[PDB]
Amino acid sequence: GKSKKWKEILKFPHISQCEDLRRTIDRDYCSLCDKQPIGRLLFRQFCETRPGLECYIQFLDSVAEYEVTPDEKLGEKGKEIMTKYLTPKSPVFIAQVGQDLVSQTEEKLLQKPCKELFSACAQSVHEYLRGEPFHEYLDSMFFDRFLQWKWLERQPVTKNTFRQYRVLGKGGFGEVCACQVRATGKMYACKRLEKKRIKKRKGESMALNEKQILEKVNSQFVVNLAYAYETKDALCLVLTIMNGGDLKFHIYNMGNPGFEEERALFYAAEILCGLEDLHRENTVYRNLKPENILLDDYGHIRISDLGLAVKIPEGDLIRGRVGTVGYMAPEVLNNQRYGLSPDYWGLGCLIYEMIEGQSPFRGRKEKVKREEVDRRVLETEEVYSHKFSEEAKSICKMLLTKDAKQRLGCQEEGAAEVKRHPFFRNMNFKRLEAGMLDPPFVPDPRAVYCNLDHTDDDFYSKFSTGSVSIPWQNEMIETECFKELNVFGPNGTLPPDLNRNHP
Ligand SMILES: Cc1[nH]c(/C=C2\C(=O)N=C3CC=C(C(=O)N[C@H](C)c4ccccc4)C=C32)c(C)c1C(=O)NC[C@@H](O)C1CCOCC1
Repeated sequence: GKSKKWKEILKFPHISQCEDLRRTIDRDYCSLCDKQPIGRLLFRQFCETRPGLECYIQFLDSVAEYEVTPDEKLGEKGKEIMTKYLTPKSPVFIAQVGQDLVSQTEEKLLQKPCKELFSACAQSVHEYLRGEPFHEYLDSMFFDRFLQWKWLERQPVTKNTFRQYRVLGKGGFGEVCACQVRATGKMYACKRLEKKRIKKRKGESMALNEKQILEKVNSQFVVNLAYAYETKDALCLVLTIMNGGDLKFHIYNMGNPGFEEERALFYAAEILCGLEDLHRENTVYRNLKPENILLDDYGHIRISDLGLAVKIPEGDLIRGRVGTVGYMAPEVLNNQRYGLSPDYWGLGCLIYEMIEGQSPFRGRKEKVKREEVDRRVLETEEVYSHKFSEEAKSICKMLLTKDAKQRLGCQEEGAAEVKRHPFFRNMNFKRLEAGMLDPPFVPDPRAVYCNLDHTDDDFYSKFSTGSVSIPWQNEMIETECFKELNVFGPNGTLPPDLNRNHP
């Protein structure tokens, strides 16, 4: 699906074009060698040349595999890492973790193993690469190549960059599309926001608020922002495409209604990880309802529709009676100053509704007024059935605690208090965050579930910021544009584009 001549659109600039990039990029090791996908790869590729550095990359890979190994096979995997990397006689031995560190970790294996047994060594290893190897990579052809990729990353994005397809739904301020990048062929989802409608309503602040929240979140379980460009007559937001339908459809149309507890467990775990990633940016979602939880092609879920989401200043609370009837926490209904607590209430609503096949305060076959629904939320205790295990009852009623001060996860411990709950006792969040747990339902690939003012000029300039860095680099990797273009000279020589001699 890559546009003919995509190798020209993504043609590397000559390294002489990136001098202004060199003198402005902050040389942070974590960002340049880990956070940014292409930087991580290029730094890993730099270590692939040195024999002394090669060993340290293989070890970190094996530690990553140890973290997600089943508990019954930790001692097995653990011993393998010792007799390969931590033995002084090995051909590929880690020398920078002092002998006074190898002898320590050799003891944790003399007892029941923990999945973080190698965290001390991995951090020691990183502190070594953080110094001499990193600064040598900065003066290497691979960091010059990184700059070339950054140069491309910053190129202007317009409509020309994309190839609009069918309308994949609509909302309250525009429609959705099936974006495709012509150069890479990766599918996306637009969120068109017609300029006429946003100016008339005076909601420019909410448009940028959403785009900036979507841009700062980098979760596997929340819709991510890849591009933000402006078209004549609209402001677009290019988001993760989700083709598996929403969770409301699967609860009520595919369901009993409702799911088996173990299946609801899986979706709850991923929704909780999404909420945790949002809360890292002290951002409250406030729109948690089954139809906003979408499924992708693999069966995993992401939180969508962040239009009612707000970034809370650390140490401050906010007001806002917003959301959907039936899914508003008590502190929200009372128009009080709250923080992240509404989201753990919503989680309770979602777990309950997934298991029971109806909302905890409104019967599926009940005809009630908005006001009676609200009274129940403030006054009535929800009742449970035999569909809920004792653990499921617990987490639900602790998340559905009316008082936001005693509500689960609303303490200073945050979402960690929720992952520790006996309801997730059989859930390994390390393996879930890594994508190694098979979803309970896989959508079929063929399935189909369904004016001239100048002050406005400044608002487009702050919004239409173009490509988002981490998603863009991931796009290049997924589509194998990186593997194909990231070619150097034969036998570790400089290719023409990285040789300052002849442009
Ligand atoms: C293709 C598709 N897109 C979407 C919507 C989204 C998606 O993917 N990612 C985001 C991110 C963020 C949002 C979001 O904020 N919306 C809010 C309310 C909004 C507010 C105001 C204006 C606009 C929107 C929505 C979406 C969905 C739910 C589906 C689906 O499941 N189709 C089933 C089946 O028909 C496909 C079709 C194609 O091929 C066969 C399988």
